[PDB]
Amino acid sequence: MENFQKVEKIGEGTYGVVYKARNKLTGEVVALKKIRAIREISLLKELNHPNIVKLLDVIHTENKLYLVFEHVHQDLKTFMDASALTGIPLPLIKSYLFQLLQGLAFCHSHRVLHRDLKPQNLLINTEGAIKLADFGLAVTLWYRAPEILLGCKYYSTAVDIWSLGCIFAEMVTRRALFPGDSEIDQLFRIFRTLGTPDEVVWPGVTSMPDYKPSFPKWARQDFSKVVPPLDEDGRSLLSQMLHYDPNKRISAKAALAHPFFQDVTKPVPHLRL
Ligand SMILES: O=C(Nc1cc([C@@H]2CCCN2)[nH]n1)Nc1cccc2c1[C@@H]1CCCN1C2=O
Repeated sequence: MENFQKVEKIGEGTYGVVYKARNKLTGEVVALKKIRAIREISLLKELNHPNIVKLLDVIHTENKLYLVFEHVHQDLKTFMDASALTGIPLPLIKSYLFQLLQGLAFCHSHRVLHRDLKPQNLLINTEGAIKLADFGLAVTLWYRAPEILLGCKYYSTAVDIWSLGCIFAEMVTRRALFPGDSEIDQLFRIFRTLGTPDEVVWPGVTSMPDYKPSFPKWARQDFSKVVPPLDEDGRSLLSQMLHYDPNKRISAKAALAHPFFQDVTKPVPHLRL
């Protein structure tokens, strides 16, 4: 719209492109997302929390839709790329995970799923906060829960916990946990690490629409091999976020009281700009 001046492309989102823009009327720098609903989006406008990027305005004009969000200094993927030589320090990984769980517990209690969590849409500021973006709107497959890969259409909030498990693991080891390049390769990288699932660990799995009896049968690896050198409290919380069965996967509210968070603090990151 004519009230905005775009400075540059910030990035592509699930349902559209995002630009950094300045709003002439306010002089504020903003993140402007041009889409490709009205009601489902206006609801999101009222979803405010410290760990959720704020939806400022919705502009439905000339049969077009633009969502105006607060602009956040940097994204987590850029931050992880910049720290891959020394790795993000643990006190910071723990702070970020804890704040992420708070925003997810808040969205989840309002029945709002994220569905596409990834480092690119996790936003961090100079003060140590982190925020969920590209939310409640509803291609990298790396953070996709197995139930989506197996063609389940009525998935739950547990899909977000799984994606968050994957990110947590990546922040610790500085390597993507399951970097698949197609849906079947994605499923197989998961099975190769966590074991091919069966009716014992995941009741109803052989009944998923895309489940095939011909899937190879792989043994599960130990998590101590998967996430060195995460401590035992961290590994145990992680194994609970990565349970195959969505009904057994830990919820965000429950994970907030896990012993891994006993010593959380909110350190300030060292970020370049
Ligand atoms: O506020 C920001 N800040 C930034 C900054 C950056 C960049 C990307 C390269 C360097 N840092 N991405 N996002 N981003 C932002 C704000 C509101 C909504 C969204 C986003 C991101 C961009 C990708 C999809 N996202 C959204 O749906």
